[PDB]
Amino acid sequence: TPPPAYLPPEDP
Amino acid sequence: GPLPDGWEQAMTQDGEIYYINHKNKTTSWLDPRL
Repeated sequence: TPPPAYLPPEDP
Repeated sequence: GPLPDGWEQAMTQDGEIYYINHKNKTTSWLDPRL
C-alpha cells in the first residue's frame, strides 16, 4: 500500500 | 532507531512507523535499518 506522500517528518 | 542515512521514523495512525528520507525522496514503510 502507499504510505503518506514524500513529506517532511511528523512526530505527534 | 539507528537509521541508514539518518532519516525519520514516525508513527502514522495507520499503525506504521514510516521511514522517509529527503536524500531518498521517498516514503517507505518499515525500518530500513533492519
